[PDB]
Formats: sequence, structure tokens, C-alpha cells
Amino acid sequence: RKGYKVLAIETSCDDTCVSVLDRFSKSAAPNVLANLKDTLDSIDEGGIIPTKAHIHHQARIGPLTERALIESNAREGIDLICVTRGPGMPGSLSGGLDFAKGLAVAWNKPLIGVHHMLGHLLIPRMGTNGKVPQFPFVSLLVSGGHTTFVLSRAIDDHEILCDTIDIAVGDSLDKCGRELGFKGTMIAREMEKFINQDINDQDFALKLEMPSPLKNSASKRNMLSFSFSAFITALRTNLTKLGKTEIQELPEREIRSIAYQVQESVFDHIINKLKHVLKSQPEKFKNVREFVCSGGVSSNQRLRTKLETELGTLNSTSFFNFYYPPMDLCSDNSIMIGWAGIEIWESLRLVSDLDICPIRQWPLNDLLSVDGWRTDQL
Amino acid sequence: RKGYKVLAIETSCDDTCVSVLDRFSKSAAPNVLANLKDTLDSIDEGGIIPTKAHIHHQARIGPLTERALIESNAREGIDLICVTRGPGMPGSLSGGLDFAKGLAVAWNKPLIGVHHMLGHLLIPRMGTNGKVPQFPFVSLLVSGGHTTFVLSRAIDDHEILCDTIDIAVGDSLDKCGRELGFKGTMIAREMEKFINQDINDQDFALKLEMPSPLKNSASKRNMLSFSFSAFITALRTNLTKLGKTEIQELPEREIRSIAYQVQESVFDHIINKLKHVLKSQPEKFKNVREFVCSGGVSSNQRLRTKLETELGTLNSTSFFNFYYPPMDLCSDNSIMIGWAGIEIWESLRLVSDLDICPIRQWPLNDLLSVDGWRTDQL
RNA sequence: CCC
Ligand SMILES: Nc1ncnc2c1ncn2[C@@H]1O[C@H](COP(=O)(O)OP(=O)(O)OP(=O)(O)O)[C@@H](O)[C@H]1O
Ligand SMILES: Nc1ncnc2c1ncn2[C@@H]1O[C@H](COP(=O)(O)O)[C@@H](O)[C@H]1O
Ligand SMILES: Nc1ncnc2c1ncn2[C@@H]1O[C@H](COP(=O)(O)O)[C@@H](O)[C@H]1O
Ligand SMILES: [Zn+2]
Ligand SMILES: [Zn+2]
Repeated sequence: RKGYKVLAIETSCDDTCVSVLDRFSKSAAPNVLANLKDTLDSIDEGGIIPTKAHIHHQARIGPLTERALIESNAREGIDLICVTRGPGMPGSLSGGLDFAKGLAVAWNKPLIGVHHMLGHLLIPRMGTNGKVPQFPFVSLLVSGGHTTFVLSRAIDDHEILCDTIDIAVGDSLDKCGRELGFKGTMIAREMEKFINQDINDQDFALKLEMPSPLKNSASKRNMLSFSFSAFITALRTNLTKLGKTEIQELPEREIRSIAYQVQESVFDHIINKLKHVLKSQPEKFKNVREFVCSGGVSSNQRLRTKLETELGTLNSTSFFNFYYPPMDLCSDNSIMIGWAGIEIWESLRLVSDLDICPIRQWPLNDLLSVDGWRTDQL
Repeated sequence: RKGYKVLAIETSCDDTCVSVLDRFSKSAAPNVLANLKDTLDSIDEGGIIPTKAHIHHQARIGPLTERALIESNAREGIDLICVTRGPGMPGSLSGGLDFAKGLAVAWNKPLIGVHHMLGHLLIPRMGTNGKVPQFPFVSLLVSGGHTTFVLSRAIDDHEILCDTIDIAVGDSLDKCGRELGFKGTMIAREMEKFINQDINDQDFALKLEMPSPLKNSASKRNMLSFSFSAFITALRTNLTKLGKTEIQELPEREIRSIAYQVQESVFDHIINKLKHVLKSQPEKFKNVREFVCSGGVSSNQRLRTKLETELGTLNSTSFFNFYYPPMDLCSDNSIMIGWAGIEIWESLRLVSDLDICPIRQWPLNDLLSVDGWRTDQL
């Protein structure tokens, strides 16, 4: 008696995700037997057929777990089912959840309904079986669909510090990018490359005016907040001063200058609120030597540099160990959910009840405040 | 020789229903091992306030099927999953459907996504194992949720002859009962007793002015139609003309006397259109020698006999042998789903693909049009 | 609010 396998389902987002983990030693990272992600945008490019997310998951979760089980050769083998319970569109959630319930009942095996974000949080620990980073740590999630700063004290205890009020970073970046006629799968990945290439070049006379909501450095309300929806409007009007119309016949020298400044400012804003948080509550961060930057936009170098430079020498004699997962794990996927559930199962010895329905809005601090949880055995 | 068991799921109504069937022999009727129904009420008024039916289904399917699998003694025994694909609310539907698919992937067994009404039509064939009634036959579906007349030429070939354009006879005999001073599970069944207990003792001088959906003249739907939502009103307008709440404090002789007439005038309307359709389309019925009347309200004895007598009018295109299934089969349940699945699997050698999604509104004629179906090896 |  040693080793268990885990079937993990993620459906909070646009992409249906299924994975299988062989948790062969409680001493070692699990091995990934199967990792399937069938996206809403992957049936569109070579598709021109636009589907609705809850229907996408409904249609793809069956064949996907079927494929996964075959690839993994593990149908008669799963021990735990983990599944994203919230937060998200409760249609898209019920897709995965009600299905995951099917597996569990059919197999007579435990189900864990997991916090989407706890996945993002806990993923950079899978690599080392939860030795790095050790709690407490802080984690900046920066995806197309979240932008949040989170102190994590224990597995059963997490506090959101700073959080967006409008859209997420990647969204607004992608949006700015698309207004400059980028089209790609990841619009802002493309726009970094663009800036990267011809640096000592771009019209240094172009100095557009972008904001960075520093009011929280004066009129402080109730919680601290990121905010990105202001950027695309600020771009448009700066265009509407100097050639919005020129959209097209600007040089492949200038367009690469609107880019770097749009990026710089929006990364300035994050750094601004990050600064304003650590400054104001040194007590909480006293005890933490590690900083995670997971999510999509983790993989930006300009950001990574700013983070390492403009923070990790401001908390006095407590540099930060920055850890950046592979964006192999940073995008939504069902692996994080699997890992997160191994951590719950092992460390709390909790599972979910079969009556758990989805949770539209699920504050991370309410992780175990909600019903569903029961102790496993002892 | 070999037999097989079926797990069948019905999640289209308000009630969460699951069944296991032993299809032990292809020359016998199958037996039921397990049949449960978690009615929406039992987790509302005795819990908190009124709960949405999709969350009901989501909350109850899993515990419910676990139990049924325990009772049936067959968690490892199921060879086929039958579940209601449509028609209804896609949130309700998809609770059971997404779940059902989970069972199917985990046990690696076929799924059949079943049409609710196919359920009701076929169920009388269950007991005789497909011999009685023989195709063609017509069926009259009179539940709290349907009032519909149907010709059935083959498993895969059903044609709706007349259908309600508003509420169903049940919903209508219920509100009428509610207004006469009744409550309960079957508000209208009760109304039957009140007049039954003392069939003679009723003020034979209380004649009431109820209508019969006044449209034998001014309407251009290509198709014949029932309607009931007038009767509640007619009754009210009438109870004005000769004493409001009098009902509540009238003799045994009067509460009944009007109830008999309301119950008459509704059945009258039903026999009326039933007659229209038998008259309009004579040779549609050429070889029909069987009339099934099923659904909640089919248990009523004035109906049963109005049917028997008033389409013995002049026995013409056919002389009908009536069949009235029990109420434990007529009211929504998962057994009829399971049976429909048997029929489909065995006769048509068909199953559903795991990509099947709900269908909100599913024409019975389109039973096999829609996507999903796939041949075993006919 | 809600499939
Ligand atoms: N006005 C409408 N426009 C588009 N779809 C509609 C409309 N009214 C009803 N629908 C139907 O309802 C569903 C779409 O709406 P719904 O909000 O339930 O889906 P969604 O946008 O993907 O949300 P969620 O993912 O949270 O369930 C589909 O099943 C669709 O057929
Ligand atoms: N180098 C990069 N610069 C800017 N955005 C990026 C980069 N790499 C990835 N992204 C963004 O990452 C997001 C992916 O979100 P998710 O799939 O949730 O990680 C997309 O919106 C991308 O535009
Ligand atoms: N003996 C009866 N006479 C008239 N209506 C009935 C009788 N029994 C049950 N019903 C009705 O059955 C309906 C519910 O539909 P069903 O889904 O078939 O149970 C309710 O409207 C009841 O009032
Ligand atoms: Zn995410
Ligand atoms: Zn029904």
C-alpha cells in the first residue's frame, strides 16, 4: 500500500482541462500520466464556429476524460477525483462538477471540490512536494482572467491583499495590443516580442501619457486594488492626438514605441500597488522569504525584471526569492487542481460531500468556511 | 444466454429521479432493483426557502444514485446508462446528463440520451416486453405537465396530433381544486374523492357556465390544440354570479356539485378535440387498435370511462382496446427512461456519443435528426 | 443573478 492516482478536472474558464497524476510516493512530486487541454479558441482558428463556454465543457468533458484515462491506462486505477468547484460561471463549473460526481459514484472514490485560485497558488510546490516555497509566501497571479496579490499563511489559510476591480492585466494588455493590430493566440505575448527586437530604435520623442491610479497613495478607501480598464481609453486618445488614423502607415519603428510605454505603465501600476501593500503592513511579510509570480503574464521579462528590481530591495534585509513556474503550468489547467487536492487530502484529511454545487463567487479566505467538507476517515 | 442492467436518470422536471433495471432476459419484462425520487419540496419548506431546480438536481443526483447503487446491490453491474437529454430546462437536464456521462466514462459503458416523452409513450410496453401495445397505437398524455395526443408508428416514429397551447389538464384541475378548498400532493385526485364519496348527493340544480376553449372557428394554427387556462377563470367568474367563498362554508351537497361539473367540462374539451382528430384524419388510424391514456390524471375514473364510451361513439377506423398504466409509472420517473433506452438499444441498435448536450425543445419527429446518435452494429 |  503506497501510491495513489488522481483524476483532476478544470472547467472554470474557456478551456476544458483533464489530467491524471500518479502520486506514487508521498515523498516525491507526482508523475503526470495525462494532461489534456481542449480550448474554446482551438475549435475556432481552424473552425470559424463560435461556441458558448458551458456548452464547450458539456460537449468535451466526456471524450477528454475518456482519452485521458486511455492515454494514462488508469481507468480501474483512480483513487481521488479533484475538481474546480469555484469561482467561475456556474454553468461552466457544473459541467466539470456534475461529471466529476459521476466518476466518483461509479468508482466509489472521494471527490474534492477545489478553489480555482488555490490551484494557481499551490502549483509551484508540486515540483518539490511542497518544500518550495514554504509558508508563508506571497503570490502575484497575473493571467488574462485574474490579477491578484495573495499572502498564503497555511494550506487552509490565504488572504487576498490586492485585487483588480475592473478587468485583469492580460486582458487589458491583449486589448491594447489588438488596437495596434496584433491578432495572435496570445496578443500580448506577441507584443513583448515586438518591443524586444528593435530596442535602440523606437521614436524616443513619442512620450504618450498613461495613468497609474496612485490615488491609493492619498485617498485610501477600504481594500487596495489593481485597475486596468483605464488603459485602452488612454491609448486610444493619445492615438487621437498623434495618429489614431495612422493605425496603418506608421513605421515598424514607432508602433514598437507605443508598445513599450503601454506595457511599462501597466507594469508600473502593479509595482505601485505591490509597493503600497508591503510598505503599509510589514508585520504580515516579516516572516516570508519567497514570492511567486504564476499566471499567463508571469513569462514577461520586462515584468520579471521590474519585480526583482523595484521590490526585492525595499523590505529591509529581506530580499525576495522570486519563483516563476513554467507557463506550461501557469495557464489554466487541471494539473494545479490535482496538486491542490493532494495537498488538501493529505494535509487536512478533508474531502467533499457528493451534494456540493458550484460557487459563483468564492472568497479564498472562505476555502473551508463553506459546506461540502467532511473529514475523510480519521 | 446473458442479461444486463441499466442505470437510468431523469432530471428534467422538478424531481430528481434514479433507477436501476435488471434486463435479465430479452423474452421477459425487466425488473426494477431500485427506483428513487427526491422531490423538490423535501429540500425547501423543511430546509429554508424555495430552491432552484437545477441546484436541486446538482445537489441530489449524486447522493441519490450512490444510494440506488447500494440498494440495487449492483455498483459494479451496470451495462448501459439512460438519461433524459430533453426536453426541459438545460440546467436541470445537464445536472443528470453531465453526471450520467461520468458513470459512462468511468465504467466505460454506453450512454443513451433519451427523449422525455418517448419515456411516457413506451412505458406501457415495459410489462409485456414490447408486445402490447403493438405499433401503430396512439397515446394520450395527461399529467400535471403534459396534455398531448400522439400517434406512434414505430420506436423511432412518433407524431404529435394535438397538444396544449398553455397549461396542462393537471395544472388546471389543480388550480380549480385549490379554489374549491383543497390542498396536497395530488390536489385534483382529492377533488375526485370529494364527489366520489356521495356520487348521488349533489345539488342537481347548480348548473355552471364553464366553456370549452372557444376556438372551433377563429384560429389558424396548422394543428389541433388543447387549452385549459380559461377554466380557472370561468369558474371564478361563475363563483361571482352566485356566491364567492360560499364554497368554504357550503354543504357536502354543493362543494362537490360544482367540482363534478368543472371536472366534466375539462374532460369534455379533451374528448371534443380527440374526436376532431380521429374525424379529420381517418386513415392515419387505419391499423391502430390500441389507445393508451397515461400520466397522473389517467388514474381518474370518469375520464377512463368518458374515453371508453365517447370514442365508442361509432367504432369506425378501429375499435380501441384501452390501456391505463399505474400512477407510479405515469408520474415522472427514471424507469420509463431506462425502458426507452432498452427499446432504443435493442430494436434500433443505437447509442449516444459522449458529446451529447441538452436539447431545450426537441421535436419528437426529430428524435433521430439531431446530433449524437450512433449505431452499435444493427 | 443564474444555464
Ligand atoms: N437571449 C439569449 N441569447 C443567447 N442565448 C440564450 C438566450 N436566451 C436563452 N438562451 C439559452 O440559454 C443558454 C445560454 O444562456 P446562459 O446564460 O445560460 O449561458 P452562458 O452565457 O454560457 O452562462 P453560464 O456559463 O454561467 O451558465 C443556452 O443554453 C441558450 O440556448
Ligand atoms: N510575454 C508576455 N507578455 C504579455 N502577456 C503575456 C506574455 N505571455 C503570456 N501573456 C498573457 O498571458 C495570458 C494567459 O492567461 P492564462 O491562459 O490564464 O495564463 C494571455 O492573456 C497573454 O496575453
Ligand atoms: N384520480 C385523479 N383524478 C384527477 N387528477 C389526478 C388524479 N390523480 C392524479 N392526478 C393529477 O396528477 C397530476 C400530476 O401529474 P403527474 O406528473 O402524472 O403526476 C396532478 O395535477 C394531479 O392533480
Ligand atoms: Zn485561472
Ligand atoms: Zn413527464
